[PDB]
Order: sequence, then structure tokens, then C-alpha cells
Amino acid sequence: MQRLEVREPVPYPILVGEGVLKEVPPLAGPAALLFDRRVEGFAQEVAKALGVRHLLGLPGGEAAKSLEVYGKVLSWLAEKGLPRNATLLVVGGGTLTDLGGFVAATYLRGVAYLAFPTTTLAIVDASVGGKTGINLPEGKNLVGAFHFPQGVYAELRALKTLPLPTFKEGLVEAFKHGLIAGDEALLKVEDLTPQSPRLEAFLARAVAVKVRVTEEDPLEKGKRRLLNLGHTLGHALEAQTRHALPHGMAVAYGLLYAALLGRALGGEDLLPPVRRLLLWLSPPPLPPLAFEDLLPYLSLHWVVPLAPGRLVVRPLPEGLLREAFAAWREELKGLGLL
Amino acid sequence: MQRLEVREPVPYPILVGEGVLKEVPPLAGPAALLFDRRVEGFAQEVAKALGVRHLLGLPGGEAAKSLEVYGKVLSWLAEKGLPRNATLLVVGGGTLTDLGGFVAATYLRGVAYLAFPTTTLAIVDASVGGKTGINLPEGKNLVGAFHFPQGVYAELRALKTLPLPTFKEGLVEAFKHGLIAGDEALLKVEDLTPQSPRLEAFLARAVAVKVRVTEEDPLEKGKRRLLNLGHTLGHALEAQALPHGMAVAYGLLYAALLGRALGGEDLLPPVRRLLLWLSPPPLPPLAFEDLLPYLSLHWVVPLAPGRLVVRPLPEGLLREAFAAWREELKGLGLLR
Repeated sequence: MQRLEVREPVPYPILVGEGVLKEVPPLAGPAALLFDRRVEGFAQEVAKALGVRHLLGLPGGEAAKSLEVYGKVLSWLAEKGLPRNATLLVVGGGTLTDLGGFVAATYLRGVAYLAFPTTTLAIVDASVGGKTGINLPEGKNLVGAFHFPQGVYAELRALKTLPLPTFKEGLVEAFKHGLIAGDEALLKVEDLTPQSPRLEAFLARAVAVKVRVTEEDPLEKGKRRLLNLGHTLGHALEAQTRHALPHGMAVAYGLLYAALLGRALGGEDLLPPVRRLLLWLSPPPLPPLAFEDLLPYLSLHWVVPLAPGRLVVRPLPEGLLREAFAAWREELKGLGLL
Repeated sequence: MQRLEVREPVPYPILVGEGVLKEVPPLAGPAALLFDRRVEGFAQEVAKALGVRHLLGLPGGEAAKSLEVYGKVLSWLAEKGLPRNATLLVVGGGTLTDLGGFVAATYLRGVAYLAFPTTTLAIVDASVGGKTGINLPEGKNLVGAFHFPQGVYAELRALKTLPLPTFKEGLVEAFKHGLIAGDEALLKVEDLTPQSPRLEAFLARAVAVKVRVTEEDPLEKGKRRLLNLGHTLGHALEAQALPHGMAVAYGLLYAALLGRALGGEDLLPPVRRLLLWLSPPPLPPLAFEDLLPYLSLHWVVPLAPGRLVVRPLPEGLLREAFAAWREELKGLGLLR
């Protein structure tokens, strides 16, 4: 059992291990539990352990982050007459905490919520930052609220039913933290599996990195925007694929590009670690893409890793980006991913 | 021109007077304006003065506070591609700033907004507190956020076209503020009209009372709960067709009677004056048990102007006051 603490701007604990439910403070008021149908078993266990009687299951995925589902959940809470001192428990992956956290942030203008992440991405990325929200037809994550959980409880026994590709997506984000913090341990993922006995320590280490970066720079004028490493190209790829390409996979591809930008700017060679990551990850092959058709999805500042723990944020000559994209394509073609 | 300042928890100015638009700091970035379609003339004036090109007209009442409208406004903003540094200008009454402030609170997780109230109630009650939100089929104001405006600019010229009943509703809340703070000036409303040159100072005085109480009691463990004076019976009357302003006035009469029964001074005279001047719609016949289903509960009881207490009350005392309440209304030609 690993216990981490977020101190600012609002304090709360993050537990990662087996038997996290025993660590949850008993509820002091009414409650309701929202869960991804995929993990109903665990959801019912959470409910039984804490005495929660109101439960609502929802399909996970991006469809859950919509105005329709948002309205449905709010009316569900209203119907039961849940008061302002109620607590909303959310069991599921990133989409569930995004939706559930936003519902908590706005129901009666705000109620407490507890997060029980059931995916690696939710553990590594959604546990810190307070970002919640939903999508609109005009775009992803355009409506939301910064609302922090009262606690995060990651039951590792829940990760065992997680599809391997999804399990690995989260490890990519941890890898990213490794490059940002300069933590070599977070770059070691090739052996990790839902059963890996060293997984608990690895995940706790991954979360600890986002906690530090976030508290040192709450204004995103420093280290905090380093979390966007590999996201500029990643975002563009997700958009071009109509979002068929999973977020974690897009990030992995973006990390390779970032590594190439760093190399061109005289940084240390970071291609080996990233190549390893990509082979282990086995990301889905990409559709043909030209630099000219990229610009649309891309004034702009890129997070460039010159060395683990040593990164810079700055604009780059189009000629450099063009050069890197060409090398990026070859790097992928030489792997069959393009 | 009156300039009030809210300091905590988030600072912003509240301007009340004629020519408030010149007081608005030039917009630093992109902007969009949401307005009650009934006051389009003023909205256009606001837009033209500040250089806003994106304008969206909406219903001006509770109808605007639906998940549907909320969703439509958000997509409209996204459609125009407004960034995180954009400013939303909201022109209308309380319901418009409820909706608009909630949209501003959640679009891109939060953007700045400026409020341009067009009613007396909005000026007296919505300029402080940061309360924003919408309704659900299951009940009003069940979804929302505390999001404070970057500034409130109340153009008194916009009040000239306001229907008298509505105009007086906001004055009732000012009167309520008078009883809370013990300010006799706020009890003198009878001569006020949309054109009273005296109105500006009156409204500013009323607003200042709410600023005071809210900044002195953030957690609402003291003076802040006094803002509910008259709303217990008032809400009961509504939740049992009757407009907010009118219900509150009736609630103030009941509160005055409670105070009388709890060893207070006689506060009935000022309230009778208010009710006679207000001329609220007469009330249909009713008995205590009809409202009881809405009356553990802590009442705001005025013992003297500026001297109120918050406490639970015995049903016996409540019944006694209600009987006196009915007889008072008969004498004012508002019942039976």
C-alpha cells in the first residue's frame, strides 16, 4: 500500500495498492456512486464496504463525456434528493472521473467526490490536476471545471481485468513523467503487466512525479507545461484519425517526434528509450500523413526534451519541424507503423 | 455615478449610475455578449461601445436556465472559437446572469464575465455572491457554480423601460436590506420611480449592505444568514404563481409578527407602509396547515432594525403569528 499526498491547492491523499477500500474514511453524510459498467463488480464492492445505497452504471468511453449523460446523472442525483453534504463516489477510468468530477463540481454548485480509478491512465494522469469536464460536438473537453477529489483510491486488483493495450496506454504517460523528471526508473516498463509485483511501486512513483511538477508550478509558467511533452503532435494525430487512435498511443508517437526535435537541437540521444517503448507498446499503424496536412492540427511552442529532466519550451523553425517529421516518418516506416 | 468595491473572496467593482459603459476597462481580449432578447437595444449599445461582434439573444426568464439553452450557448461560443482569455458580457436580469455566469464558469473550465443588470432585483440581489446556475426538470437552481463577475455595471437608463411591478420587486429586497442593517433610508421606498434622481444613491446603499454582510461572514455562520429574512414564509407561499418580490414582502410582515412575539420592538408600521405601497396581488384564502408542509428550521427574526436573531421556533408560536398575520392582511385589503 502506497500513500501519496497532494498538498496544493487543495489537500487530499492518493492510495495505490491492494485493499485501498480499508483506507477510505467512513462517509459522514449521504452518498451516491457512479461507475463504468465494465467494473460493476468492484463498484458493488466499494458500495458495500462504505454503505452506499444509490448506484448508477454508465458505459465508459468518450460517449460518457456528453451533455446528455451529464444531464442524466444530475437529474438522477436530484431525484434521490441528495443534499449539499453528499459525496459522489466515482469508479472507472478517465472518462468516468472526467464526467463524474464535473457532475460533483456543479451539482448544487459543488459536492465532494471520491475517485476510484480502474485504469492505469486514470491512476497516472487523472489523480492529479483537478481537471474534469465533457465534450461538445465542436470539440473535445470544451466544458468543465477544476474540482479536486477528496481522495483517490487505486485498487490494483481492479487493473487485472483491464485490456492489455489500455493497460499499456497508461504506462506511456508514466514514461512521459520519467522524461520530464529525469527519473530513469519510470522509463523501465517492458516487463510490467497487471500482475507485475513491482507495479505498485512503479505507479506510485509515476503519480509522485505529477504531484511535484504540479505543486511547483500551479500557474503553468514553468515545469507544469512540460506535462504537454509529446502532446502537440499527439493531439494532431488524434484529430486526423477522427480519434480512432487512443490517447496513450498518440502520446507515444508524439514522444518519438519530441525526441527527434531534441536530437536536432543538440540534445542527448533519447531515441533508444522511445524506440523500446514503441516496440513494447505496439501502437496501431498510422494513415499516410504529410507535413503540409499536419500544420492545420498544429505562435506554437513545443516541449523539447534535451535530456531526461532537462527540457525546454520554445518555437521552432518550420524547416526543423519539417526535417524532424521526415525522420519521424522514416523511423516509423522502419517499424511498419507507417 | 456610484462605484462600490467587492474585495473578498475575489475583487471586482460594482458601478451604479448613468453612463456606466464608459467605466468599463477596455476589453483585453476576444469577447461575446449574451442578452435577454427583450433588451436588445441596450445590448447593442453595450456591444458597440466595447467593440463586441458576437451577440446571442436568449429568453429572459427561467426558461433560459435549461440544460438545452446551456448546451446551445456553449456550442455557440465554441463555434466562434472563443479562447480562454475571452470575456463573456451578460446583459439582462437575474436569470440571464444565472445562466451566463454558469456558462462563463464552465466554458473551457472558466472564463471572465461582465454583468450588466437590467432590473432592480438583479442590481440589489445578483451583484454580490457569485451565485450562478440553471434548472433541472426536478427543480430550480440545482446545478451551478460560484463564479464571480469581473465587474458589474448597472446602467440606470436601462431601468426606465422596466414595468413598475418588477421595478418595485427589487425595492422590496432593498427594504429587506434596510431591516437587516438598521438603515432607515432603505425603508423609504414609496417615492421611488425609474426616473427618481435619488434612485442611484438608494440602489448603491442597498448593494453596499450585501457587500458588508457577505465579506464579514464568508462561511455564512453569522450576519450572512440574515439575508434570508422573510424568505422562509415567502418561499412557502410561492412553493404553495406568486412572484419572489411579492412573497418576500408578505414574509417580512410575518417576520415582524414573530419579532413582536419574541420581545422585540414594533416593526409592523414600516412593513404595513411597504405592503400598501407595493399593492401585491391579494392572497387567496389559506390556513396554517396549508403552508406548514414547508415550515429544525431556523427563522430570521427581526427584534429591531439592525438587530436580528436566527433560531428555530415552536409550532405554537408560529400558529399564533399566522393568525395575527391573516388579520393584518384583512385590514390591508390583501386577504378575505
